[PDB]
Amino acid sequence: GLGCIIYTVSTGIGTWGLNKTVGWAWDITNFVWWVGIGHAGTLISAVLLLFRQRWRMAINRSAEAMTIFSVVQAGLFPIIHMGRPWLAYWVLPIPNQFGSLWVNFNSPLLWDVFAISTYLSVSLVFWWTGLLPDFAMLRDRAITPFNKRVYSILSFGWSGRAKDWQRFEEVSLVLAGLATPLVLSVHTIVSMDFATSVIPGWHTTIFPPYFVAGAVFSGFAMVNTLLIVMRKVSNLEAYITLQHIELMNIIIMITGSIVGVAYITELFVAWYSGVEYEQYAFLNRATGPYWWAYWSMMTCNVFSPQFMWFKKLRTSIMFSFIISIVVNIGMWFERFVIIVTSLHRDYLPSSWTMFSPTFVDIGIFIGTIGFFFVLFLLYSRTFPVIAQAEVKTILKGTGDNYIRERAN
Amino acid sequence: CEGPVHKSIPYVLQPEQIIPGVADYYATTVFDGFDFANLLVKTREGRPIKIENNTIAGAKFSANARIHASILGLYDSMRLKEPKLDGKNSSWSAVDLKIKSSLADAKAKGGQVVLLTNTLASPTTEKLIGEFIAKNPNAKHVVYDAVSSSDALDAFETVYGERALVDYDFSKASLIVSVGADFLGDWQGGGYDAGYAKGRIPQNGKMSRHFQFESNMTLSGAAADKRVPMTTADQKQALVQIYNIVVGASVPVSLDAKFKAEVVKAAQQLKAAGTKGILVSGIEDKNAQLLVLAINQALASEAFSTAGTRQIRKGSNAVVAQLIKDMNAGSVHTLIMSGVNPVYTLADSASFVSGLKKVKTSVAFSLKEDETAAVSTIAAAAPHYLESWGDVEITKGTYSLTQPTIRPIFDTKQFQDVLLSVNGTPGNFYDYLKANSGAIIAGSSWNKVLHDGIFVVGSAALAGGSYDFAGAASLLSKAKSSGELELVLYTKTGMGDGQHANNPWLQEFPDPITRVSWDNYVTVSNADAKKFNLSNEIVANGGLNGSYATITTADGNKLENVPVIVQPGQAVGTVGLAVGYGRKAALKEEMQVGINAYALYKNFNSVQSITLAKANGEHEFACVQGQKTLMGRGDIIKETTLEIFNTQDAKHWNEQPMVSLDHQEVEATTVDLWESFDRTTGHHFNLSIDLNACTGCGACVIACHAENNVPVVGKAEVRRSRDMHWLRIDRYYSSESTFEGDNERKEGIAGLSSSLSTFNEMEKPGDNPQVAFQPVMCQHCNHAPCETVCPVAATSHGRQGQNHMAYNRCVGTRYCANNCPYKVRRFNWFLYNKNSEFDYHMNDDLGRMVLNPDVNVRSRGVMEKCSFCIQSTQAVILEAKRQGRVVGKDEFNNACACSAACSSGAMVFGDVNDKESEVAKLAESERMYHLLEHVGTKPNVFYHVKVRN
Amino acid sequence: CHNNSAPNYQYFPNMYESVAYEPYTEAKIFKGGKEGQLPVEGTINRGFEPYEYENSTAGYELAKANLKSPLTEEEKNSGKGKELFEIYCISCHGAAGNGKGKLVEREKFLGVPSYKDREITEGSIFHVETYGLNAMGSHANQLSAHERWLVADYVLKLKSQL
Amino acid sequence: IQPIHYSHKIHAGDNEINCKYCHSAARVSKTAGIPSLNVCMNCHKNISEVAETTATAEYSKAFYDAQIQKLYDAVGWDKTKQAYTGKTQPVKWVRIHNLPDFVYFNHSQHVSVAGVECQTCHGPVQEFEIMKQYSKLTMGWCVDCHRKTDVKMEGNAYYEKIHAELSKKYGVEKLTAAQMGGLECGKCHY
Ligand code: HEC
Ligand code: HEC
Ligand code: HEC
Ligand code: HEC
Ligand code: HEC
Ligand code: HEC
Ligand SMILES: *C(=O)CCCCCCCCC
Ligand code: SF4
Ligand code: F3S
Repeated sequence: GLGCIIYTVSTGIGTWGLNKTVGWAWDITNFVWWVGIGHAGTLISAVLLLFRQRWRMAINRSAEAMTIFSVVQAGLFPIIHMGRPWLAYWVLPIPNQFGSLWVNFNSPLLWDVFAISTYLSVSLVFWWTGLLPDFAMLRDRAITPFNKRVYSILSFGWSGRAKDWQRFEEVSLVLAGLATPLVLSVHTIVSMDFATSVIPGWHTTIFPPYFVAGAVFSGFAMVNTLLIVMRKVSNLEAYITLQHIELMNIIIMITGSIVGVAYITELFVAWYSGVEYEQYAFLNRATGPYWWAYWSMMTCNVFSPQFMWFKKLRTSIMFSFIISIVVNIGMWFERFVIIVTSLHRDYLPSSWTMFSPTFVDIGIFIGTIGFFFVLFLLYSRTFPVIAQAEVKTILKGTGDNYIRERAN
Repeated sequence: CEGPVHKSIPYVLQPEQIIPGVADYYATTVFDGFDFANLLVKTREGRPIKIENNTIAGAKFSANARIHASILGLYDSMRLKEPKLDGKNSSWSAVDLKIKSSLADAKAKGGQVVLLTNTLASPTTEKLIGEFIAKNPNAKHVVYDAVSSSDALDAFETVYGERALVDYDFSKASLIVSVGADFLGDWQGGGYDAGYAKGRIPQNGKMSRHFQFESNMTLSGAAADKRVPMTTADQKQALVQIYNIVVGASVPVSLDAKFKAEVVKAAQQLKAAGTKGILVSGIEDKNAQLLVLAINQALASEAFSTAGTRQIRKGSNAVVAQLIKDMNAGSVHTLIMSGVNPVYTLADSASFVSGLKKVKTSVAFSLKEDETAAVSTIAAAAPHYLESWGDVEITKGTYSLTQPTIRPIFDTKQFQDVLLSVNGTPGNFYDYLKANSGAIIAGSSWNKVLHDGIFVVGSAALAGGSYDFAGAASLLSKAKSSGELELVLYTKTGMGDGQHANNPWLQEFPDPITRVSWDNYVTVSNADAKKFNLSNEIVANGGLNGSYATITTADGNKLENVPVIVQPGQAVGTVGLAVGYGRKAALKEEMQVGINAYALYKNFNSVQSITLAKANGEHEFACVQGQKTLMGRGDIIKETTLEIFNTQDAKHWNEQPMVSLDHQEVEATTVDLWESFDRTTGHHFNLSIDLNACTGCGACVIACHAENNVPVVGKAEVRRSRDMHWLRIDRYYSSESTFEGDNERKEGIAGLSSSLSTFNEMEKPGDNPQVAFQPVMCQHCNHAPCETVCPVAATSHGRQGQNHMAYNRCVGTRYCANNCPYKVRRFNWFLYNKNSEFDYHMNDDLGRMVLNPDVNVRSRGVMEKCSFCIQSTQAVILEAKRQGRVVGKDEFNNACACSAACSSGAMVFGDVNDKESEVAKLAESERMYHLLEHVGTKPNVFYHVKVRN
Repeated sequence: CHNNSAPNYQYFPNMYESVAYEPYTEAKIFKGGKEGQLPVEGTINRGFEPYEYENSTAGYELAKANLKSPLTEEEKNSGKGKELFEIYCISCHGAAGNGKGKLVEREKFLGVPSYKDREITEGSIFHVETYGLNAMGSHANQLSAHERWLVADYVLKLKSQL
Repeated sequence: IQPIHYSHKIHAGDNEINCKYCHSAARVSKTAGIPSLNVCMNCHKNISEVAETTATAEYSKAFYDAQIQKLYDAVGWDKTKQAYTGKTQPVKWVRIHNLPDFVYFNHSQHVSVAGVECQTCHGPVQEFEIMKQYSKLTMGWCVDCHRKTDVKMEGNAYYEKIHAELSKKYGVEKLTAAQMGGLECGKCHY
């Protein structure tokens, strides 16, 4: 993948399958797809916290890994697609020799720079702070002088004390409070790249909450597949139970129905509206050269979350593993369809065209997938996958020993 | 990197006429045997750049697109830099001695000497040729045309007495009846654009309507009000039917009843418009041409006159045939030719070559070692127009001079200089011209003639006479050849003949009708396509593919042609075929593209009987435009009829969009949450298209790509629909024969079961639809969506009202190509400047002189856009500020070449706050109209209305 | 690091050097090494007429006799004729005086006369101002054909004050 | 290092040759170019040697006399019989002021229209033995000198519609940059 990136940066964007009509496709498509994935961890560790959801304690740590290794993937596309990326530093409002030449502050592309760079920055210190009592439990093993040194450096001087824990708890409460607003506002700023346009099929007001609901939906679908294989490879199935799996399935079901409502909302309004251009855009999606993208997208998003109403399907690690994978396919098309079907058909029939990607568009995407797994796979062999400070506060409150004691 | 060292070289001896940084203009003319014009050459400190039009009281022949792109032939590195003799590089003294000694031998033996040329309308060149003949006892001078018109010449000669063409004035007639005319094309050196367009403007309740009868489909058909598909066997009968009505006569015309239903109507109307009508026809038969003369005399119309005949076409298909025969039959000595290319243009060139094998001392003058330069004795290196001296008489009453603008690049020698040296006349052709200039110029010699470019000469009408036209009518009506499928050969606006075989601007320039580039093709109607199973299709990458086909004729065939199924293209039973692409000598394989078809021009006839068969494979096309039809979007091209224009209020034909307020309606332009900026003082600009004057707007494209240094992209990278053009001409067909028929199917619609089928049928254009053109460029908006989203702030607006595009902060995050709803914004993808993937004129060192130094050349990743003419209007304000004046009325209009180079008065540029300009009188009109007012973007370019009837 | 006897370093010179042909630089393809190729002899551009009197001793006094000023009274009384004398003429001839200048004080080269000594008409300035009389040069390279007549009216006003 | 040792100090500073004489194209064209070798002869037909009170501690008389002869080899002048020969070679000067070719600066409407003194853009040129670039030309010196200057509206009749207006309405005089519109990305580099 790196080879493909270098090639297209050094030889030209024209090596991609982009058109004079369709300026965006697969580059920003994959950008927003990775961004959507990287909201799962910030929900699990902040929203479930705010709603006192005890079961999150066995997930939080791996959920954080999911965002720090996916936001990073997304961060490549804002640079790679640029025409002259070595001049990217001009995006920042830095005093200079051009008569203090500045940037404007009206474009959502700039808003996105602030949204993504601060989203990542804040989440990095959040999950890192939570590692202090877990690295402490590894430096105290010190099986080799090398590892001894490593964990004595990775951990700070965290001698767990009354006062230290008191402050620790308060910090995590504050950051969770700040994190939920970031989850919403960051994806909303991304959403406004299309909502603020003049293009029929893009201009709307539903996107700011709509894309967010989709982000939750696709994010949890991803997380659920890794937890399913994790609990067998790492042998941590005593911590990741069927109740954790079932609850993940329930949440996915809920947000799936929200997305469904938004689909019928757009169709109603399109009919209700007297604008021919908006109505034609929806007709193009229903019937046109990309009909298969639209209908396969709808098939996945409409029916997949509805199987969860049946307990016999919901309470099945086999069935839910498969469905969780399917959801990500449908959501990739969700992003693809909106961008492409709205550009190859618009104002002035003479400008109507098609679109087909090239091997270097495909290759870069493959590269980001490969990199994701390199980072995540290495993570699983060096980091404490389950927070000890968290689990040990619930071991007495819940578990198949103490409950039996309470019953007799 | 250290950054290079720049040096500067002043003159040892500086000439008075040259000032560094100051452009100079020269008055020259052009005539290459096919195209002709009066023009100005803008030059730099030593060299010519973009061609301008000469309008000093002789603005009769403006330059076309082919002429505008002709500058590339000057700076073509693939030119014969040195003359050759017997295949080897030689001196001109060797050439001179060879020719002189062969002439001496021909005289001694009593042989044949023949000079070949093409329509040298030149008093002094013709005189010089006459002197050659006077000195040489056995010299014949013969004229050879590629595309011939000798039938028209014979008809005129035998009535009035000379071989010349009638220069019709289309602005002095109300009814135009055209039978195979194509006067807006290359018909007789078509320069009738302005004349036609002038009568298409509804100044009052008047408008000249046009009746088109034709087999093919052309621009005059698209610009017609009525169009009747008709084969050549029907057209001849229709002409006689017209004759019988205008001229009372009884000739037994055999013609289809449905055709008679329209032919009779047109003829009766033509007859009614006495002195205000015109019959024009392009039937290759002297008898048909004679009937046209008879009818126009009967009409006695203002458009018909012999006072100023056209001297441009003076060939003969009988003389040329005799020449060819004699070369093979008898013994022909030294033959010298200039600008003549029988091998490749002559259908019988195989016999011509066998004739060449029997002659001695073949001398050919050219720019390239072409197919005839190859089969010859002496390859002479000719100069390229701007490297030579001359004089041209286009019409009967005019005289003009041609100045060289650049000193000879290569080792060339003028044809006339050669004639002078063999005649024994001292000096050169320039001196010869000086000596013979006083014979015509009664005024000041050079100072008032070379300076201005032209000289006016009086003339008089030709006497007519008695002639049995009734006999001719019966001969035409008796004439009949009704068989099977036939084809008609034609020329293009981008490809007149083989003088632009390797011209990248004309190769890239897309066809104004079919919207394709870099290739030849065959035009087949859809009714025929269904019989031959031929077709075209849009593929996944956006371009076009199509089937192959074979054309078979009597004793011959082509075996591989590329058909394009143009629905109304052919009437029925006919095939269109462009002629003039298959060249192979002295050019690169990137330019060796297309089909010649001259081999099918048997006996110089454009109409041939053929058999069409389907081939095996599939061809890929570099097609520019995708969709053929207009979806019923009346908010793009608004059209109406003349009686509606005259009797109904603007609310019924030019209606603007309304928006609801407090239960009230108001013009959409009044709704605005923001505040406007003050552009009431200081030169607010606009730009004005009227759709009636838009015939094809052909030469408006090439002039805009002349300053702005837009690079040339090959067949691939345009095949993927990724080309670079700043302004474009559109092409919108219809379904069910009208544009109002594509607004009755749409407004009458049902719910979701019929609307999935009507919108899928409205992209298949029906038989014989209506055509409409529309020029689309970047109208510089005021609430511009392309502005607000640029993160690096490379775009902004001025007080004048442009859209300023900086090429510096544009770090190519490609947003602003998306929020343009008109979507005219061209990102560049590769580096087009100096790499070997693009081996066009931007690469080589000799061909980087067309590029003007005032506009920068883009590299990679930056977008470009059809800006207003900033690099001219910043100089018009400059030249009006140093003097201490106010800018004049028509001074902004003459500088911006988007408007100052179009043929008709379609494009109008200028000021608005000046209330006495040409724009301010057009903006206050009942046809005031913008594209997409419901978007609310406030454009600065407004179209009017099509007012067809 | 930046030196002063050589130009400074640059960061990605995208559009710095030229693809087109700016006027005075050096190239390779042309006839000489220059970029300022000479126009062809005998041609006439738009807005210029050739001077029809040849060089001295046969065309000098023929220009002195019958040759007039094609100006108007609106342009003579503008003050622009004085400003051209302030630039191109004080270095040898005097500003208000005649012959005193700036360079016969410094004694760099001698032999500049006054305007009382030689009788000069309004057409005899224009023949000398384009060709020079044995120690002057062609100032046609510097001034334009509209502007040599603006100088000639000012020199006649300088002789009348002497 | 120029190939000749030309001195702007003796010519423009000690002899008081006026500044527009050699550089003559500043009034009309946008390139106030290097003076051609015809201006190097009409003053130097009568000046063969230099002086005796001009050679310095660094530069001698014989250094100047053997280098003014190099001007005679470029044109073809001969000292002996006072006549042109027929052998010419131009002088390859080194250009020290450069801008990239997206900008559009024009000396003509920027010296003749706006009456700027000829030392406030290129420095005190008459006190230089060899030529030196004085200002930095980097995009924030073009803007800064437009902030603090005035357009000349007294003489030009092009400004009669604008200057007679807004003295009744808004104000007496306006700056160049933020009032006439001289800070827009299409007026300087298009
Ligand atoms: C120094 C090179 C001079 C410059 C600069 C100008 N003039 Fe001159 N001029 C100069 C000399 C040495 C002479 C006399 C030469 C001789 O052989 O006698 C002149 C002469 C004239 C004359 C008189 C001509 C005549 O026929 O008598 C005139 C009217 C004149 N010069 C005008 C003139 C103008 C208008 C100038 C500014 C463009 C100018 N001179 C400059 C030396 C020099
Ligand atoms: C002839 C006697 C001159 C006078 C009067 C002025 N200049 Fe000059 N200039 C002259 C020459 C022969 C050259 C060539 C280069 C060199 O170093 O000799 C120049 C050059 C310049 C330049 C720099 C050119 C560049 O490429 O950057 C400048 C900026 C310049 N000259 C300015 C200038 C000024 C301000 C003058 C009036 C005081 C002036 N010149 C007069 C010759 C002559
Ligand atoms: C081309 C450069 C020019 C032109 C336009 C002028 N002169 Fe000069 N000059 C020239 C050279 C190569 C030299 C010697 C090198 C140096 O730097 O001095 C000179 C020198 C002189 C001198 C002699 C200095 C002395 O007196 O010691 C004088 C006097 C002089 N130049 C005068 C002069 C005048 C009046 C000119 C007309 C404007 C002029 N120069 C132009 C070459 C060149
Ligand atoms: C006296 C005449 C002046 C005036 C008032 C200014 N300059 Fe210009 N300058 C001058 C010369 C003889 C040259 C060399 C010509 C060349 O082409 O190199 C220059 C050069 C420049 C340049 C470089 C040319 C370019 O980039 O195209 C620039 C830029 C430049 N000078 C700028 C400039 C400005 C801003 C001035 C303020 C009024 C200015 N000059 C004045 C001589 C003279
Ligand atoms: C960079 C090159 C410079 C520099 C250093 C200066 N100027 Fe300006 N200037 C420049 C451009 C590209 C333009 C054209 C802008 C336009 O057409 O609006 C100008 C223009 C002016 C003007 C207006 C002229 C007019 O009245 O039409 C004035 C006045 C002016 N410049 C003045 C000025 C002064 C005093 C400077 C300090 C020496 C100066 N300029 C520098 C580019 C550049
Ligand atoms: C809008 C933003 C503008 C404005 C209105 C002007 N400039 Fe220009 N300019 C601008 C950029 C981003 C750059 C640098 C591009 C790069 O690749 O370096 C420039 C550059 C210049 C330069 C060259 C500076 C250098 O070489 O370091 C000059 C000189 C310059 N600009 C002059 C100039 C003038 C006269 C303008 C009219 C006021 C002007 N700039 C406007 C962006 C913008
Ligand atoms: C030319 O080779 C010099 C290039 C200078 C580059 C400056 C880089 C500064 C640190 C990123
Ligand atoms: S038309 Fe397109 S390019 Fe021109 S201003 Fe409007 S949006 Fe920008
Ligand atoms: S939005 Fe801006 S960076 Fe370039 S691609 Fe368009 S001008």
